[PDB]
Amino acid sequence: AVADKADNAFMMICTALVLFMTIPGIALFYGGLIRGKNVLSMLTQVTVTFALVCILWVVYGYSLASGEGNNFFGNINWLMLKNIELTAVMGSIYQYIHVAFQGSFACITVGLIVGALAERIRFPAVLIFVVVWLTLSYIPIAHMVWGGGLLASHGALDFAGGTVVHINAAIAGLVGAYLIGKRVGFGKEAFKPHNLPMVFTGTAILYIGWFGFNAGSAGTANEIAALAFVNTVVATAAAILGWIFGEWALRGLPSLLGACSGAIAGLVGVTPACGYIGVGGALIIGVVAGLAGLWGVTMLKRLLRVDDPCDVFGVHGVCGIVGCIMTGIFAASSLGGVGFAEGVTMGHQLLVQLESIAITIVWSGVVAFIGYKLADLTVGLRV
Amino acid sequence: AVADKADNAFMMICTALVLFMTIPGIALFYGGLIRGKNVLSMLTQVTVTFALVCILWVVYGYSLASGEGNNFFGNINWLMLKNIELTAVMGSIYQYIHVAFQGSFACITVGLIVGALAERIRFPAVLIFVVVWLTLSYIPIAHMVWGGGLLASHGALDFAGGTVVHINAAIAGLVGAYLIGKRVGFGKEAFKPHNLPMVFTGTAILYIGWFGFNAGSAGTANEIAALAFVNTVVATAAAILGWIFGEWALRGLPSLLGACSGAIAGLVGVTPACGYIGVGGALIIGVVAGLAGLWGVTMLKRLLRVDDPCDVFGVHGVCGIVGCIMTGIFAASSLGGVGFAEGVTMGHQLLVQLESIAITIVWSGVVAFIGYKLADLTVGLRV
Amino acid sequence: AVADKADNAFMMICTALVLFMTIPGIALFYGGLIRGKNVLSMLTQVTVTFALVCILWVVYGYSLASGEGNNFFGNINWLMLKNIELTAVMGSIYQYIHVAFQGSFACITVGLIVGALAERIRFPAVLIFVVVWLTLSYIPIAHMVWGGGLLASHGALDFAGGTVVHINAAIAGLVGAYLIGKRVGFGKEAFKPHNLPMVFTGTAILYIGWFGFNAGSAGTANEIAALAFVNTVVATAAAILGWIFGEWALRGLPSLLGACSGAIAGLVGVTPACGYIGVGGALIIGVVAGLAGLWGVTMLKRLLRVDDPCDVFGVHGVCGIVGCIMTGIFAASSLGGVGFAEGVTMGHQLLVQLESIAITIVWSGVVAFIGYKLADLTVGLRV
Ligand SMILES: CCCCCCCCO[C@@H]1O[C@H](CO)[C@@H](O)[C@H](O)[C@H]1O
Ligand SMILES: CCCCCCCCO[C@@H]1O[C@H](CO)[C@@H](O)[C@H](O)[C@H]1O
Ligand SMILES: CCCCCCCCO[C@@H]1O[C@H](CO)[C@@H](O)[C@H](O)[C@H]1O
Ligand SMILES: [N+]
Ligand SMILES: [N+]
Ligand SMILES: [N+]
Ligand SMILES: [N]
Ligand SMILES: [N]
Ligand SMILES: [N]
Ligand SMILES: [N]
Ligand SMILES: [N]
Ligand SMILES: [N]
Ligand SMILES: [N]
Ligand SMILES: [N]
Ligand SMILES: [N]
Repeated sequence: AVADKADNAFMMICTALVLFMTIPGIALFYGGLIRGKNVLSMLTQVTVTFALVCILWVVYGYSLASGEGNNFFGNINWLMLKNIELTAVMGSIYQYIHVAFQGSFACITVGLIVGALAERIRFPAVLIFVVVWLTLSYIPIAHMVWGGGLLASHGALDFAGGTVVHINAAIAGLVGAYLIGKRVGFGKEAFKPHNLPMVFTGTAILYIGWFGFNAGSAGTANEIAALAFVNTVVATAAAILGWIFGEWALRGLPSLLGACSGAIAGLVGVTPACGYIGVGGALIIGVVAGLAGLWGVTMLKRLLRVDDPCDVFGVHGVCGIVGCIMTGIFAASSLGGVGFAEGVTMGHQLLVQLESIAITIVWSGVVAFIGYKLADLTVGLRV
Repeated sequence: AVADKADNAFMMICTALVLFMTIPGIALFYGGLIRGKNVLSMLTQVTVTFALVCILWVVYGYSLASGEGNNFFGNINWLMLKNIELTAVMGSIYQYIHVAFQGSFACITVGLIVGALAERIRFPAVLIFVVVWLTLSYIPIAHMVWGGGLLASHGALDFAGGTVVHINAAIAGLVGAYLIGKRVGFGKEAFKPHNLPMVFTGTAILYIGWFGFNAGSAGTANEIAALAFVNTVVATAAAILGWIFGEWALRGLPSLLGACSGAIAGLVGVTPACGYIGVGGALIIGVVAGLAGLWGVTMLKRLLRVDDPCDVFGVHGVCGIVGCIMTGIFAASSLGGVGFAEGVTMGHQLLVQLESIAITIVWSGVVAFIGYKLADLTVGLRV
Repeated sequence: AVADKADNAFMMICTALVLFMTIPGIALFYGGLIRGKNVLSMLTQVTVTFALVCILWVVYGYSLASGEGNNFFGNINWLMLKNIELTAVMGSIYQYIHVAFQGSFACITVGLIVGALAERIRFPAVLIFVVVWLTLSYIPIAHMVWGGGLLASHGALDFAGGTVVHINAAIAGLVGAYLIGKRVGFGKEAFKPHNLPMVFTGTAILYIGWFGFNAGSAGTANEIAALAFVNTVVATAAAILGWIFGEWALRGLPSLLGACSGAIAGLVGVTPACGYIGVGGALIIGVVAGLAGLWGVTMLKRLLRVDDPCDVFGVHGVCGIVGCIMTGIFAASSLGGVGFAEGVTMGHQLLVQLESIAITIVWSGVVAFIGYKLADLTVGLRV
């Protein structure tokens, strides 16, 4: 095929926006959630694992995620992008841009994990973990969903990565939280309000970059990109309002963290759905996702009983699951969505969504466990 | 018509840039201008009213602002974007992108108001105010200028919103300042220097997003976008220099706040003008706007006698008026501008600009008064 | 020729990204490296000199840098962009966009100098310095490399400005450091860790803007833009890892500043190379550049023996030189690069790179000396 320069332009900018979500979006986001004394370490781990992901992605991750192979992984014919002509076209853009855009997703996924857990994990251990989990969870799941693998073959709908990014990372992060203890200092049982403007700023950068993430997942500056863009605006706004409404009812007042969490919740919830649903579905998914995220972090507080940056994973995990399921509903044309595929009914699609969720949770959780254990066994996990 | 993917790409990115102006640009900007103790509240109000604006815009604001109707408002045929095919084209882009781009303008306009006043207005009251003022001031004025309404019909020149955004918001904000008192704590009579890097960072984000705002108002990545882009660079720079020059003359030294205010002043002043003037006109408008903004905040200090975030409205209001008037001059071809419309002379155009200004000020000020009073009467305005 | 709207769109967004590198990228970057008490001053100087550069660029810099003239400067036929029709096309974009994109490079180059030195230079003096050095170093060197001048005529390879931006600025900054003393307060001999998140955030913004810088230097959203984009990702990541590896070996632990410095090092090192090399060359240049930057700042510490923001110039200078030389190697097709030009062998190309480096260092250093001395003689350099 031949590249469309408009799509090339679009997709390079969307990739820059997705990179912005990690560098510095997620780092600032967690920077506002952890104690001053660990912020330096976290920023270093986020930056160094970002770099590591970037390199592993071009060395082999792109080939194994996006190369044709089997249901679970691709191939090694594109190691260091060998055999990719610079003018090769994937879709309607140069394949190199596709490489970069997909790599950026690997980065924010790993950033979501590392930003939360960095303060409790030894530096060499996080490096080992990322290698293991990027290689054996991110890459196969990305293959499965976006590389023509198992889940794509079953017709799972996941426009921009409710599974590959958010649930995948949430389970890995929650496994890390489970395996790696953290001493909560006296007086540090709740997030420090002084640092919450950094959480806001990170949320804002995540939101703006997420337009690259969601709209860019169209692969072209077309009407699906445009729909994904509008639905990102709408779901995020609806989830901010749903979360703050729920919080105002539960607690009697909105909070900044509630507003930011609601934003993330709608962004996560609409991620799988955004190119497949209408704007009404986006509104409803955003409201539900904001309320579900508030429920999820509320349940995690019952478990953890302190504020912890790993609470983020409750939002990514619960809202990723909610948005993946709700996609199976609101993709219906009767609700203004695109379409199910041939032969597919809503109930079928819902089962496929559930299957995709379950596979992602087990796959990621198993690989994460292995990667933490390997790190533990070789260098020691815990700070 | 058919969409141009280059314009689609351009316009989705410009919309992301405009959203960036609110989230987090204007929030950081005001975060540096208010006291630590109110920053949390302000960020919450900015984020929640942002969300509210986003939802009201898709529910009805787009239809009433941009639908065809009468001189003051459009219609309700596009409620929740019903009847808009995803492949509908407006101009040379998908209509959904137009929806999003226009919504982003509503958001930064409301953010300008809320960021300043949040610290003095009860949360439920700001929500009521935004509903009232978005619905009855923003939407009709946007209709009037960009939806084929009264001011467009009179040939008002306003490329990117000297009226719809800056004067509109400045009057609403100044009415709020007038109606809502604020106790100035001892020792807090001047902006805290420690927090001014946040003002800088917000100004910077407002500046970069403003390229989406001004150039995006061309609706296409053409030579008018390019002119608007260059004139944004030039007017902003010229106003930074004009403000700092005036400050250096008035006070004996430049200041960071002066530099940032000068940036805003040129951005605001060039907003109505940027697609219609030549680069020389942009330079002159920027210098004048920087000096006029310095004059305006100087006059507001005589009234307020303390530093207050509502001083921002002096810049938006004075520089919006100055840029709207100066557009009526520098749009002339003899000064390197585009053009007046058929039959139009400079003096005629100036009257039309003045008329547009006067209408915007009264309309916004009246609706703002009503929205504050309704809030007051129902939930209470004042913190 | 006729403009391609995709390229117009691309290039306006890339220009916004490059502007973002200065406003606020480099300001935040240095804001984290200098003492609280000087940050205000530095931000003011960065913002005001930014504005000055923007205006001088449209008044004459664009014409003298990009107009056809001689080996060292162009002409004055495009003063205030006169004689440029708004629909004039340069390459495949409107010439006005070219103006803006090139101006943005002038801005980040000057920001690199000013951000470092602002805290030690009087305000009027920095203004004089910028006028002199922009006019007599930046503009001629930009002419020389990108305006068809001496270095372009010799076939120097410099895709995005290893010479024009990084070495040029590094020598000017190092001359400033040499000529302008700075009292290091007691207790302030090392960068304050508390402020390093701002260094991270500035690095992040520099990184994301650098996609506009490097990919935008293709002048079109084509496969060279795409290659430049991927190589920016890869070289930056490789240099983060090379620096942190070197640091971990030298010091026993990675640091946040090391990670950020490594990012800058790969960004600088890949700047001249990014459109001419393959992704393997980018990886190798990034590793080498990260290690070379670590060596360079290590040598500057031996000279300075304190942490100082001018240490940045060791990275820009050393890594700019390394990347310019390495471009002469990795541009070879045998290493996956583009190409040398007709008749050119690697050894020839290396000599040309060395020549370009030497000329840039002497030219910039001489003009910088003159500009500092003129400032000193007229208003006084030192705070
Ligand atoms: C993404 C941010 C992650 C942690 C989210 C914190 C959100 C606010 O925190 C949550 O507020 C709720 C009610 O206001 C409570 O019910 C939850 O237990 C509490 O953790
Ligand atoms: C957009 C920022 C809004 C408040 C603007 C503060 C700008 C600096 O503040 C202003 O400085 C002037 C001279 O230096 C004085 O003449 C004004 O009274 C003072 O308010
Ligand atoms: C671009 C940032 C500029 C100053 C760079 C500081 C980078 C970290 O600082 C450097 O760390 C090295 C080993 O860790 C030492 O060998 C150097 O002497 C030290 O200056
Ligand atoms: N995607
Ligand atoms: N507009
Ligand atoms: N360039
Ligand atoms: N995320
Ligand atoms: N994400
Ligand atoms: N997030
Ligand atoms: N603004
Ligand atoms: N704006
Ligand atoms: N602003
Ligand atoms: N840079
Ligand atoms: N740069
Ligand atoms: N930098």
